[PDB]
Amino acid sequence: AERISKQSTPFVGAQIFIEPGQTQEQIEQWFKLLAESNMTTCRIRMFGKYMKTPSGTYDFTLFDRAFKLADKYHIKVYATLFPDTEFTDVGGFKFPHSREHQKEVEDYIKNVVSHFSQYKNLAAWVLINEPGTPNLPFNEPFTKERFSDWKKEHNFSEYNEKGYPVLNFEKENFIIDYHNWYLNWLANQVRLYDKQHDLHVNPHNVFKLSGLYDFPTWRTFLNSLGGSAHASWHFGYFPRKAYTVAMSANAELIRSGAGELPWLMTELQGGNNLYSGANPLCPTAEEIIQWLWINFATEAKGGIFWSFNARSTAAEAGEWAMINFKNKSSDRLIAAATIGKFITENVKMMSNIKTLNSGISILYNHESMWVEAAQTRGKLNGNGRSIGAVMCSPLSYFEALSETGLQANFKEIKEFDFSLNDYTDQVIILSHQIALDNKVIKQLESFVEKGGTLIADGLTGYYDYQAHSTVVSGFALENLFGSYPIEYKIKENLFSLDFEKDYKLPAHLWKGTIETSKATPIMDKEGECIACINQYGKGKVFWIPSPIALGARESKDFSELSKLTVSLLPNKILNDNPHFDKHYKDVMMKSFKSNGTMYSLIINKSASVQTVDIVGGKGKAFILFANKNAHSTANKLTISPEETVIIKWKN
Amino acid sequence: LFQGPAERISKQSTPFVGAQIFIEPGQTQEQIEQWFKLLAESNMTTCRIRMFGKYMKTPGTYDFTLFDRAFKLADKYHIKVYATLFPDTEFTDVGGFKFPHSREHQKEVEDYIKNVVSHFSQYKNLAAWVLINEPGTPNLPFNEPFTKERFSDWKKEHNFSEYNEKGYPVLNFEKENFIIDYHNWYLNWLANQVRLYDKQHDLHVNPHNVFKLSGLYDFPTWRTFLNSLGGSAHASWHFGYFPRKAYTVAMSANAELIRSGAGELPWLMTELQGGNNLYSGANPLCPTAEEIIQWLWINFATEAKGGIFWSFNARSTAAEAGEWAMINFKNKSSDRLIAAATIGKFITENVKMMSNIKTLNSGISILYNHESMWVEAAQTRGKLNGNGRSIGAVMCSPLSYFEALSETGLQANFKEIKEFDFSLNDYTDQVIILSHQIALDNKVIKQLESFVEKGGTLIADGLTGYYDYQAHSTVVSGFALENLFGSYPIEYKIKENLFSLDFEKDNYKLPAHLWKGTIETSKATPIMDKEGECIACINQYGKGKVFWIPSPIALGARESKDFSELSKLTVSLLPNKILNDNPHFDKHYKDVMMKSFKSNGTMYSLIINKSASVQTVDIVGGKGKAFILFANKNAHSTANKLTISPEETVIIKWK
Amino acid sequence: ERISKQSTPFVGAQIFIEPGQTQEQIEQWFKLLAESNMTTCRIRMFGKYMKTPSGTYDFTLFDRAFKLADKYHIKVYATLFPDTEFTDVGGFKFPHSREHQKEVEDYIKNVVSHFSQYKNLAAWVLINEPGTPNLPFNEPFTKERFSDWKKEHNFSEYNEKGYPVLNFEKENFIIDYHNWYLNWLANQVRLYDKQHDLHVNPHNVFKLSGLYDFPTWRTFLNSLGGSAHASWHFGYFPRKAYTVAMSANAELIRSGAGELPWLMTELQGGNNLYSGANPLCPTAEEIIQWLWINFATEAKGGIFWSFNARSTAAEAGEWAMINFKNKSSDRLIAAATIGKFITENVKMMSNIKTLNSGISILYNHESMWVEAAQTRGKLNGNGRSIGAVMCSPLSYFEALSETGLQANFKEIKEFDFSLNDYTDQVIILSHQIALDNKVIKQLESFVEKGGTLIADGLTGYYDYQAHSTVVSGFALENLFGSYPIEYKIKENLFSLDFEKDNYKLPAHLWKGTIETSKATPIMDKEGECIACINQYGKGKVFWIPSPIALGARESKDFSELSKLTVSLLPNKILNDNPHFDKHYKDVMMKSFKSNGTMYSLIINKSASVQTVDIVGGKGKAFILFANKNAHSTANKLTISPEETVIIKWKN
Ligand SMILES: *[C@H]1[C@H]([NH3+])[C@H](CO)[C@@H](O)[C@H](O)[C@@H]1O
Ligand SMILES: *[C@H]1[C@H]([NH3+])[C@H](CO)[C@@H](O)[C@H](O)[C@@H]1O
Ligand SMILES: *[C@H]1[C@H]([NH3+])[C@H](CO)[C@@H](O)[C@H](O)[C@@H]1O
Ligand SMILES: [Cl-]
Ligand SMILES: [Cl-]
Ligand SMILES: [Cl-]
Repeated sequence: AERISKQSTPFVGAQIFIEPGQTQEQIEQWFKLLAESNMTTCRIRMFGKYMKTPSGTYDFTLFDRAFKLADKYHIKVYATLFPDTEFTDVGGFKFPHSREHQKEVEDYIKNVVSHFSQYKNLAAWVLINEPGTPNLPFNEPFTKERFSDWKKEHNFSEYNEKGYPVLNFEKENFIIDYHNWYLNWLANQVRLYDKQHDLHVNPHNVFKLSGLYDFPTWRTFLNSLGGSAHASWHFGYFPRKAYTVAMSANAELIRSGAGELPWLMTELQGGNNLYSGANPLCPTAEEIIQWLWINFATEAKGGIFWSFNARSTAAEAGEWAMINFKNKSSDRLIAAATIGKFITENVKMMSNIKTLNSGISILYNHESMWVEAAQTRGKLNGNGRSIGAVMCSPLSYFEALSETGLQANFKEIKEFDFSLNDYTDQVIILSHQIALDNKVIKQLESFVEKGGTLIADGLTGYYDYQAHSTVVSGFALENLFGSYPIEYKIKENLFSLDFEKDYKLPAHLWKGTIETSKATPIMDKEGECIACINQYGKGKVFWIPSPIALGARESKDFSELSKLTVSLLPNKILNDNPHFDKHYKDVMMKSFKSNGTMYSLIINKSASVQTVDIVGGKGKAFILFANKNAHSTANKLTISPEETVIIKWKN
Repeated sequence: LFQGPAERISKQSTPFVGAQIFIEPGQTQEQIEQWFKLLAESNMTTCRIRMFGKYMKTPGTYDFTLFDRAFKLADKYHIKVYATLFPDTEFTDVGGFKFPHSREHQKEVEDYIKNVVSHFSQYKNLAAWVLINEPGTPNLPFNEPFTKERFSDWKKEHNFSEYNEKGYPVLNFEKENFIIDYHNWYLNWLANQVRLYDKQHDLHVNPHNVFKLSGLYDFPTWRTFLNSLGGSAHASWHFGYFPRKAYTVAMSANAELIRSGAGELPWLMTELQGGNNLYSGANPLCPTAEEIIQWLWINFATEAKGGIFWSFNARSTAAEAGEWAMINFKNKSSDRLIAAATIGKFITENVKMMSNIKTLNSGISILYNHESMWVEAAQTRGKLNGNGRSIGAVMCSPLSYFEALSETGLQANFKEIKEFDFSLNDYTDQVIILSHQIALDNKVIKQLESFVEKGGTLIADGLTGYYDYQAHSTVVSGFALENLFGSYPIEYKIKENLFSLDFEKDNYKLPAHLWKGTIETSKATPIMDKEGECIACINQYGKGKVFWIPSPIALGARESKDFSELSKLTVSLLPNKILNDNPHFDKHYKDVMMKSFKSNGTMYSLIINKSASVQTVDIVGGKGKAFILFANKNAHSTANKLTISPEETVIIKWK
Repeated sequence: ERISKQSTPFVGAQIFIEPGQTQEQIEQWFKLLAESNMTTCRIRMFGKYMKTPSGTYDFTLFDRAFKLADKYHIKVYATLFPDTEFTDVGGFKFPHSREHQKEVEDYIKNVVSHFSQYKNLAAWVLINEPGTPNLPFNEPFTKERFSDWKKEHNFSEYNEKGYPVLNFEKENFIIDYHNWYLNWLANQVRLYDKQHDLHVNPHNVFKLSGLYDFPTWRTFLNSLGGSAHASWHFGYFPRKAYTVAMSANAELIRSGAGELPWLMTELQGGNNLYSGANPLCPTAEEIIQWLWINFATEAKGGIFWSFNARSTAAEAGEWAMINFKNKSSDRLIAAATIGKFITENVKMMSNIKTLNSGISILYNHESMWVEAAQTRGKLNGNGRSIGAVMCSPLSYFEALSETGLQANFKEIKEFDFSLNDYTDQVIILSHQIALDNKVIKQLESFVEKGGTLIADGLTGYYDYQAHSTVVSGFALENLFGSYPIEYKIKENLFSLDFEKDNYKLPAHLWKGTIETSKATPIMDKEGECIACINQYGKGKVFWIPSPIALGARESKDFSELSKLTVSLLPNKILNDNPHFDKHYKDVMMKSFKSNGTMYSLIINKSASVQTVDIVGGKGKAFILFANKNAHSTANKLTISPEETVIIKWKN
């Protein structure tokens, strides 16, 4: 069996939806067109329901038929373990209902892995479709008992070391461990019967569910990390014109979770929402090209569209499909096929992509999300006093950097390597990460001391991991920030921070004021201290405790956040990295390397032709890919609305 | 002419204006008599009385005194009585329970019916038993043991497979099919209970909120045990899909829907809004005098044998205290009772005309089906965002065609598909509109094929035929309507709530809602858009034609608040016979309606102006010269050009 | 000291005591509290922070605070707060069970026996914020109480005339239950301490007044308190009208107090981060506005929640008057100027008596209870929603404030109907939809003896059993000399245009038409009778059954309601009371006396400097207090935006 690696040739693929009632002739027609569309790979939901016989035997006929047709057309198969469940359960159950249900899942895995492991075109086992749920079944006896046991095996005090009352977030910490346990158990079950094939899983809705996911632990039992990134389900924090930024951030978040493992996008939106989806659309041909290039530029080893063909009955009947109702190519399949073709014509380049890390890392942590949920009491008013602000804030910095043509990592804090001796020319952005503990503050102190630049806005560091505010009891970040908070004063959803001898930064909801000791104060036109720069060892801290990233989001203008961030970056980042000479609204660029050669991905999401002046790095623009005849004069790229451009930098 | 001295309602009965007389303890003889006196002097012949079990129960005997007093005063003033069976229930239960709570409760209802029917059947002024007030509820009591057991029994008596004949997974809509049968069962049982003690009087029932609850109602089965079909059509409860200026269209569609359900049975509007919402109602108003006249004429023009207003007098305590009443707090006439009285007077002065009304059927039938509503509910997961991806699109779509036709002065039927007669040999000059009827089975497609083959015109827009009755999409597995449509769907692509379909020829633009459908023609003639995609087709099929446009253009007209393009398109697809034989407008008129009817050979037209300004409407088609028989604001006509004032109702007699 | 109507008013603040705080921080709070001219603190006596493992009480944490309060001559309001979940911010309102009642008995024994011994104990607060909309009917203690209460009451389903009735068993039980538990808490405290003032702080009074029988509470209290938080309680008002909100809240508590002194136990001292329904940070200007409105309305104190902040989870670092360095915000500096003013004007400030104009705006429990039943709990902010029966009188109150006229705001049972003369007294019953025969007789007596009655909206539509006499035989026909004909629903906003071409009154939702017998009809331009004046004995009735107060609210314009009301007032009120020569949008004035000397409080909440012409009473304006250099020429006051002015009337 071929094992996926960081050197694998990336593929374009699609879900092949198999259910009873389909004919041999239609299934073969799908695989034939899939092969002719320069797609190498399919994914198949191995429905327990469509293998169970009245007598309790497994009948594999329906899936044998699909596997054999895949083999005939040289299509490899991601096989999703999907035990028997209600027809109306679109996504699948996330945990066993009971010990008896766990034994049924054991029996399902034994039967399905023993049989289908024998196919030479099996590429991977997907352990579970879309692990993680917002609504965890605490009512079910399996989960209820696990939670009880877990609580008794942990020693939690109602008071901290200094004697203050604490929250311990038992539920949230259990949920991490519970996901870790069940996925690890699924991996172990598959490994009883098959030690040959890649294990894969697709975390989903990552801007909401990242607080469920311990990706470092998952690396211990996976061969690749996947992802669902559906424009109609997962990008609600963005307008459609910014699904570029959404896909880029989703790619960076999975990339970070993957660490040393290769990653691929297991599930992308391939077609139309009729009745399904939260933010329904039909992806344009242009969007299909944009999403594949963003993922490959971000080291994805694959892009699998849900779906090639449609479900026939009830939920998503005739929805999501890349083929039309005559089983011929939509403009979406035609577009995906040009990327498959491009890969086969540029194998060495496409097989060795490494994202050009600017040195900027935007960090989020589970605990800021958990404290936000407790403090907002689950309010959904889309603002700082609602669930989502601790993710929308870093996503806004990410967007501002994208509109500057700068790559940024998007990482959980435990995925950042704090063990290096030098962080010269490395930048951490902590945007409204409202919960930081002593351990992480010490890591941040080390990082800055050794040359790191730390940018902190919003209520970053207001609470610890027990929702205790050191801002009240004795500020844990006083040392690093060389300053102390004075007040937060709530304002409108959108106000202006007007710096002395003007920046006018858009700010959201709260004005923070500080007192500097070691730091240099920055004053506003009202004579209040609203920010500071602390020189700490070899590094610097910029602290502005008003939410200026959420301000940029609220004002729908990232230009001031771009200019401010650029002015704080070490010169080395601006000299070594291709970026825009200025901020461009609704334009993104990210750069990658493949065997020594540097490339740039440019996408224009504005309503008009843009001329983007690319500066930094070395080389002359050669246009390798452009779906609307983009042209460059020196390093000035003229790019049409919705166009995707790959520049190869020659020399 | 054997089972009763009781007058039995017929399609030949003289229509009446009437009102609820609300009877509760605490009222005096003097006030009740004053109500019946004024009711009689307002040219009303009929009242309806809720026979509250609560106000007859003694510390277990029945005391009938409170209702005897009302029946005797009704009799004294020659007022006939619709008596509503309303068993004992909480004072706070405004509308009444819809089903027994338990086997023990069913026995209490049996005892209630025995006592009340045995006693009040003896009054010579009893016109009808209303079996239940407003059968049907959105929120069915599945948690109560009587319903839970009935559902369990019904499930064990039905054999459902999880797969169809081709092997595909299916939904079976057990809940929805049970609910139809459960309503059928309980109403039939109520009819049987009444018939144990009285075989002389008309059985009546008033289905309500029909644009939402039609999926609960099997009117063909109800005909089996009713003598007349009723209806509640309240401007404050039932017309949420319409602005107030289109309550004319709402009432006309509600009348057509009940008319269709009635079939051979006479029908009447059991419950119309007679007065003011204080705290009650979803879309509160006080009907204008003009609105009262509009609603009575729309119903009579649509073959109603009665209009009964809720209410003559008001409830006194809590819910709807001093609300809904046609009389003011001094028990004298509001402008609403004075207006209703002019229609009562008109009827007594034109008995033969008013007793024999038959709606002039244009030949256009707008069809809805239970199953499109049920599949919509499952697919939209009960979303209430008032659009294609919400509950109500499958009804708002046909209602939009209906509105477009009303603004063209054309009658259209509004019928459940099982109420349409598919058994005829000729459908020349007949038109079916299937607007966003997303669920169609093989049986109905065969009926539609027969209909078109024999000369029928089929107009289909939106996602009509996307699913079958098991929510299986033949669009995915093998399109069941390919033969009839002479074409095949290619894609739906979601767009904004309002977009334009830009036709390749003639620079022609249709408002469309939410989804753009593209097709491939085989036998049909393709119609292309400016982007070179096929968006519609005309299939010639035997003697008939099919127009198919799988974008929602009716919902597009609704979203744009403009039915003028939908009017022009529909008119251009009608057989010439419909335009030549039927009075209609020479063009589309925004916020004007006309419907025509016949009575013993003579043709009439009803015209209502709901616009802000005086309109001159050019009436064309049929034969005759306009004579203005009824006009509440001095309408005048020159030849067949009618000048009609805002909120005016006009009846033209064609000489 | 025992509090009296002659006590010197104080400024004070909550001192929030929890484990983890140091001696040094607590002392620093009391030191700054003393230096801020604050004499009083309030301390939550958390049962949780006195319970030891063994069930003994350890008082150490509160001893430390009491002793530091004593050292700085700070008196203490001690709040009885039994053991409860850390997450319970406001405290439980009733015992959970008979066993929990015994724990509360033991808590009171231990805490009152111990802390009664401190010489700086000013008051026991029996319970923090009595009243909850949602009573725990599920819990056995409340379930049994309701069962017992129901068996002790005989309710008939019909009235005397035979009509069906509602009896509001739940609402009547809830009044009696609050009466019972507070009385029981008072009796428990009195078992161990007969020396100290008993106090309680009713809250959210514009919503919870239907829970509160203040006349009964007088029997076991020495003072009535109040929570009046801008972020929780003033939802019916924009921020620019929090002056009117505080004035109405002060009047409502003052009325409940009767002969008892009252003080505002809980005012907003600082910032909402995540807490509050209508979040803000009070301005310095707002702090001064609220203290003066309360003192002008006879308050013996203003206690801010809070001096210092909670440290963990709910309201962590929120509400505090001190900043995170434990120094003065502009809010503490502002509060300190009022403390200083009091020490420099002891005799004036100790003897304040509100100058009663003679205008009383009456609300009743029963209008609120019938509204809840008729609106079925709808929250659409209009006549068909919960809150109209309170927003309506609050709108008259606002119109009178913008005329510079004091008005009482009273529950109908708090109005003295037993006098022989009501010459030059005015009652406004605005949309008080429920009136019984007893109250109609009191209103007949009041008008007969010279009273002026103003009734708008659906006043008197129902009786106390939600039976409408408008339908069965109008109970107010005699007093009104007229009969309702119809209500007709209209738009949210329409105009009642009087035929005499004077008044064009904004009206909300319903147009009422009437038939006059004894009364003089007032016709509108459409030829309908919309109002009347009835001469009844020596008094007059103005009846307009359209909601013109809710009309003024909906139009955000109280000017026509002001002019109409002024034209109906007895001459004596206009001659004897300082008021404005005309209506001033977003300006308030209320007047008070201290011994013989008359004063006026003027606040400008408009965006611009106003010149207000004060007329009525006697004297020349001398500016005693002004925080933005107000000046007067004769009796014309020039007052800046957000400025508070006290005028002393010299002669
Ligand atoms: C992912 C995605 N959610 C599809 C479209 O909603 C769904 O049908 C499948 O269950 C995939 O897991
Ligand atoms: C019909 C209608 N719902 C009336 C107004 O709400 C009501 O009083 C009656 O109970 C009928 O339900
Ligand atoms: C009063 C007020 N509700 C405070 C602020 O929300 C709260 O912390 C206190 O518990 C008091 O209830
Ligand atoms: Cl899958
Ligand atoms: Cl009835
Ligand atoms: Cl307290």
